[PDB]
Amino acid sequence: ELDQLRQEAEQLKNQIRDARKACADATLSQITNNIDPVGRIQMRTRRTLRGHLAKIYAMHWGTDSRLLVSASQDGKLIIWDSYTTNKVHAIPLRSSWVMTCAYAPSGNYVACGGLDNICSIYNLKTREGNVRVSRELAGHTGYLSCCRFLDDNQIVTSSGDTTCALWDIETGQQTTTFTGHTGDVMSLSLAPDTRLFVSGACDASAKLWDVREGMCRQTFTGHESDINAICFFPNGNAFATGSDDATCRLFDLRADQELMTYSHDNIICGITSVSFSKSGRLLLAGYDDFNCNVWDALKADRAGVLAGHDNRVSCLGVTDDGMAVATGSWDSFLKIWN
Amino acid sequence: TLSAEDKAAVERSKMIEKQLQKDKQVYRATHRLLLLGADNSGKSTIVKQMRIYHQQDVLRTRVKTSGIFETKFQVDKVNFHMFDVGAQRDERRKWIQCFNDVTAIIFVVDSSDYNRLQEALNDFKSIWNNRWLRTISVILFLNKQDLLAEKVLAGKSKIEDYFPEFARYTTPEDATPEPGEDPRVTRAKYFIRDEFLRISTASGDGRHYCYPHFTCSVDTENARRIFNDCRDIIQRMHLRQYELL
Amino acid sequence: TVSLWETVQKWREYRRQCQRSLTEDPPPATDLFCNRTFDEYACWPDGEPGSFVNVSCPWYLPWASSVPQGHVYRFCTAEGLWLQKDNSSLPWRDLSECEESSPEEQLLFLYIIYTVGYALSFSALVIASAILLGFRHLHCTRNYIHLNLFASFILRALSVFIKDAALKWMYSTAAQQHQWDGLLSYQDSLSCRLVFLLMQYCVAANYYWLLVEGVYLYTLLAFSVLSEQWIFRLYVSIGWGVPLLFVVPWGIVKYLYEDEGCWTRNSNMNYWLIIRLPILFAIGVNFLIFVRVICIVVSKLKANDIKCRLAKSTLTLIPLLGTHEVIFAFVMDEHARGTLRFIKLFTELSFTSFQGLMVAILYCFVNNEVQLEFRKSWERWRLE
Amino acid sequence: EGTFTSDVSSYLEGQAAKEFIAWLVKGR
Amino acid sequence: ASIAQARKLVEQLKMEANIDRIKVSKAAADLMAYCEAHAKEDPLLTPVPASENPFR
Amino acid sequence: QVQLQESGGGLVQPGGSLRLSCAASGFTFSNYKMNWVRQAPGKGLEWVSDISQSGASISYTGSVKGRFTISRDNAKNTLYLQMNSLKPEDTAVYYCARCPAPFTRDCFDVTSTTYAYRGQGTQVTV
Ligand SMILES: C[C@H](c1c(Cl)ccc(C2CC2)c1Cl)n1cnc2cnc(-c3ccccc3[C@@H](C)C(=O)O)cc21
Repeated sequence: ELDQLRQEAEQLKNQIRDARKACADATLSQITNNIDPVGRIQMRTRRTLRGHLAKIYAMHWGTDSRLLVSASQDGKLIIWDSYTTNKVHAIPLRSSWVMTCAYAPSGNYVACGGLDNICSIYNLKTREGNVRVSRELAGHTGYLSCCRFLDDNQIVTSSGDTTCALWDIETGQQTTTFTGHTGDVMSLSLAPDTRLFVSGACDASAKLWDVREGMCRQTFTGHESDINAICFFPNGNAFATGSDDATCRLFDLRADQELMTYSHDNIICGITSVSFSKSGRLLLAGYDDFNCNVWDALKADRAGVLAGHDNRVSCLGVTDDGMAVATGSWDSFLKIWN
Repeated sequence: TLSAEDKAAVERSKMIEKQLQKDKQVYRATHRLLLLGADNSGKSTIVKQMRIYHQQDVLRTRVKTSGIFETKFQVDKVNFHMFDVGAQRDERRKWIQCFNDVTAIIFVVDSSDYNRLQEALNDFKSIWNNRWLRTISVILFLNKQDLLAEKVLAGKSKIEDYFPEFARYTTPEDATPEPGEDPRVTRAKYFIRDEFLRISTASGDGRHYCYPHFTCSVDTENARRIFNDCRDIIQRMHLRQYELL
Repeated sequence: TVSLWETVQKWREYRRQCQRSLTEDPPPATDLFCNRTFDEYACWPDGEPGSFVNVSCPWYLPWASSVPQGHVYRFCTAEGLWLQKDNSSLPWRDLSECEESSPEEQLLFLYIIYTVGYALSFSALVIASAILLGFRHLHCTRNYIHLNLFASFILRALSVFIKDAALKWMYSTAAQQHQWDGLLSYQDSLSCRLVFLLMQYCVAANYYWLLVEGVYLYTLLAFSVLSEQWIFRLYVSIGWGVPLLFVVPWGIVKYLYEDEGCWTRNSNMNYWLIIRLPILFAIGVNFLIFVRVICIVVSKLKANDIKCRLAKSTLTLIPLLGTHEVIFAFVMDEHARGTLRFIKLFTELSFTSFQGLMVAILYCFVNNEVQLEFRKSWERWRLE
Repeated sequence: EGTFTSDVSSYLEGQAAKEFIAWLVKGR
Repeated sequence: ASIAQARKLVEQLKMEANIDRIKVSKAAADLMAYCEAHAKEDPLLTPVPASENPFR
Repeated sequence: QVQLQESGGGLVQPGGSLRLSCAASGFTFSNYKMNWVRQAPGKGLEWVSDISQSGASISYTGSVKGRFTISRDNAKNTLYLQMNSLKPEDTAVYYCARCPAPFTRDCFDVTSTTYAYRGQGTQVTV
C-alpha cells in the first residue's frame, strides 16, 4: 500500500528532524559572538574586459591564477588574461545557448554546454596551436547547467533531467550516473580533493554524492525556493548555497545541519552565483539587483558591495591564490575586482 | 623593450578583436525568435512551412536527445533565427530566462480544442507576467482555423459550457470576416482572440505588446506576418529610445 | 554699400589734385586779394574783396550723386583776409548744400537676444557633452552622433562670438583712424578672412549635422540592417567633410572676384548662393524626414490620447531636426525687404540660438536614460 | 548668421564714411 | 513505479539516518580555527600592497 | 522543508458542498501566490483557482466560476477552497500548489507532472 509508505516516510522525516535536534546545543552565532567584525571592504574594478556581444552566463578561473574563460549567449568562449586584459582564444560555439563553462586543472582543456543537452570539450593546446572539439558528450535528456573538470579525463555534468552524471572523455560513456533529485540540478561544486561533490537542485534541497560509488550520503533542507548557485568551503567540510528566496545559507557535512542564513530586509531578489574566498571568511555572492554582496561566513554581516554592473550578475569566482574576483553579468562585461 | 611575449600577445589579441568585430555585424543583423506552443498546436507544421524559405549539407543525423532546435529563414534579406525547444522536461521556469534578448516570442494556440484552450490561456498569462519577459513582445498564432470553422458549423461544441461568456458576447465592431465565413465562426474566432487580448491588455504597460494572427494550418504568409511584426517591434523600440513614443 | 576704403582713396586722389593745383594755379595777388587755402575738404583758390568764392560740391563724398547741384561758399574780407564766421579762428564754412539728402535698434536687439541664446547654449551643451561622455553606459552609436551635434553647436557659438568681437574691433575708432590716415588695419589682414571663413564653415557644419541625425533616424525607422562602424564613419565624413566642399570654394571664389573687406559683405548674390543652396537642401531634406517620422508616429499611435502624444512628439522633434527654419528659409534674401526681413532674421537668429539649449535639455537633461544613470550613481554613492 | 552680418557690416561701414566726412569737416 | 520510487526514498532516508552526526559547536570551532589560521594568507580580507598586487 | 497537506476530500452526493483545507509549513505563507490544481481520472492536471499574496486578486477556471470560492489565512498558514453544487465531472484528485518564487506574478510549472512545491493530493468523488 502507498498510504503506509507515506506514513513511514513521515515517521522517518520526524526521526531525522529529532536526530538533528539532538546536536543543535549552541548555534553558530552563539559560538562566534566574540570575533571582531571584518569591517567594510571597498573593492574597485582593477580591470574590465570587453568583447562579448551578448549576456555572459558562466565563467571559470584557470588553475594558474592568470587565465579565465567566459561563456556568453553570443556563442563565444573567450579566454582572457586578467593581468593584461588580453584575449588569447575566441572559440566559436556550435550552439549559441550556453549556460555553463569549465577550465581543466591543467590549462589544456576548456568545456562548455547549454540548452543543447551536450558538453563540448575544447582542446586548447594542439600541434597547430588551434582549438577544436576533441569530444562531444551526449546522453543527458535535458538542458545542462554545470561542468566541472574532475580531472583531465573525467568531468561531472549536472543537467535538467534531475540527474548528475560523470563522463569519461576518452570514450564518451556515462560511467556513473547520480540520481535522486526531484527538480532541475543547477550548480555543482567539487570538494578540494576531487573525491566528493555536491549539487543544488531546484527542489529547494542540496545533496552530496560519492563520485566513485555514486549515491547520496546526506541531504540538506531549509531552503524555501529553487537553488541557483552553490560553492564549497576551502577545507572541504562546508558549502554555501544561494537560492531564489533571497537567502544565502551555509551547510555543514559532519553536523548535517544548517549553520547560518544570510539575508536582509532590503534584499528581495535571489542569488545567481556564490563563491567563497581563500580563507573562507568572505562569502561573495551575486544578486539579481545588479550588484554582488561581500558577506562573511562567521559574523554573517554584509560588509561590502561590488556594485558596478548595469544588469544581473550571472557568474562570480574567487581566484585560487585569492588576489582577484571576476564578476560577469548580463551586461556583457567582465570586471576584475581587488 | 619587452617585445616577444608581449608583442605576440598583442598581435593575437588584435586578430581576435578583428574576428569579434566582424562577427558583431552578423550577430546584430539577425533576429532571434522563440517559438512556444504545445503538442496539439501544429508547431512542427509551422516550422516546416517557414523552413521552405531557406561535406554533405544534409544534417538529418543530429542527436537523439536533440536539445534546442534551429530554423533559419530569410525574408527581404533579414535572416531570422527561430528556436524551437526540443527534448526538455516539463518545467520551463529556469531555462526561459535564456530567452530575454529575443525580438519576439511566437506563441501558437489551438483555438479548435476548447478543452485544453484554458491551459493555453494560463500558459500565455504566465509568459506575459514573467520578470525576464516583461519587454519581449509575443506574436500570437491561433492555429487550426480550418478545424475551428469545421467545428462551429457542425454543432456539438458548446463553447458556452467551457466559457460562460459566449452567450453574453457580441461580435466586435471592427471585425473583418473573410468572404464566405459564417457569422458564428467569426464570433467564436474573435471571442478567443479577445480572451487572449484580455490577458494581453491587462498589465503589460507599454513596453511590450501582443500581435494576434489567425494562422490556419499551412498558410504561406506566416513568415511574412512574422517579418512584419518584427519590423513593427523594432520600429517601436527605436521610436522609444528617442522618446518619440 | 559705400566702403570706407573707396572714400579714403578718393580723398587721397582729391588731395593730390589740390596739391598740384595750388602749384599750377598762379595767385593774382591783386588789391586786397586772398591766397589759395586747403581746409582738407575743398580746394579753395585765391579770392577777392567781398567775393563769395563758390566751389562745387566736391567728389569723394559717400553720397556725392545725392547733391549734383550746389557750391561751397567761402568769401573774403574787404582787405582780403578770408572772412570768418563771427570773427572765429576759421573762415566761414557753411557746408549745408553738400549734405545728406532705422535699423540700429533692431540690430542691437537681435544681437542681444542671440548673444544671450548662444551663451546659454554653450554652457548647457558643454555640460551635456560632459554628461554624455562621462557615463560609459551611454556610448551607443546614437549617442556618438549626438556628441558631434553638440560639438558643432559649440563650434558655431565660438565662431559667432569671435565674429562679433572681430566686427567690434575692426569698426572701432582706432582702426577707423588707422585706415583714415595711412595704415592697413584688421580689415586688410588675413585673420579677418580666416575668421569669417571659419564662421561660415561652422554654420554649414551645424546645418549638416541636423541632417545627419535625420538621416540616421530615418535609416533606423526604415531599412535597418547595416554595418555600424562603416555607417558611422560615413556619417562623420558627411557631417564634418561635406560642408568643406562648398565652404572652401566660397573662400576661393571670394578671394578672386569679390575681395571687398574681410569677406563680411554680400553685395553679390551669386557667390552667396554657394552656402545658401546647400544649406537650403539640408533644410528641405530634414523636413521630409520630419514629416515621415511624424507619419510613422501617428500610425503607431493609431494602431494601438493621440492628440497630446502627437503634439509632444512634434515639439520634441522640432529642436533635434532643424525644422523650425522650414517656414522662412525659402524666403530668399533677394526678395525679402522691410518688415519681412526683420521677422525672418528674428526667427532665424533667436530660434537657432536657443536650439542648442533646447536640444541639450530635451536629449541630455530630460532623457530617461540619463536620469536613470544619475539615480544609479547616486544610489551607489549611498554606500560609499 | 550670414544674412545678419551682411546687415551689421553694411550699416556699420555706412556710418564709417559719414564719420570720415565729419572728421574732414571738423578740421582733421 | 510509484511503489519502487517510495521504496528507494525510504532506503535512502534509512541510509542517511545511520551516520555519525557531530555537534554543531565542534564544527563551528573547526570553521573558526580554519578562518583564523588562513586569515593572514587571504588577500581579499587583508589587502596586498599595490607593488606586489599584479592588478594595477 | 516545504510541505503541504490537504484534507476534506470524501464522497459527496451531487449538488453538495465540500470544503478543502491546505495547511502549509516550511515557507513564509504570506509571500507566495497559492493555487489549486485538480487531476481528473484518465486525464492530466488542470488548474482550478489562484489567490494572490494578500488575497485581493482571485481567478477561477471557467468550469468552476460562480461555484468555487478560494481564500487564504496568512496568520494560520492555511489555504481554503469552498466547493458548492458539486457535479459528477468535478470528481478529481485536488492538489494545493504554490508559486515557485515569492513576490512574483508568474506561476510557472504549477500544473506540471512532477512539480516540487505541491501537495500529495486529496481524493474528491461525486
Ligand atoms: C557686432 C556688434 C555691433 C557692432 Cl560691432 C557695432 C554696431 C552694432 C549695431 C549697429 C547695429 C552692433 Cl550690434 N557688436 C559686437 N560687439 C559688440 C559689443 N556690444 C554691442 C552693443 C550691445 C548693446 C548695446 C550697445 C552695443 C555697442 C554699440 C556698444 O556699447 O558700443 C554690440 C556689439
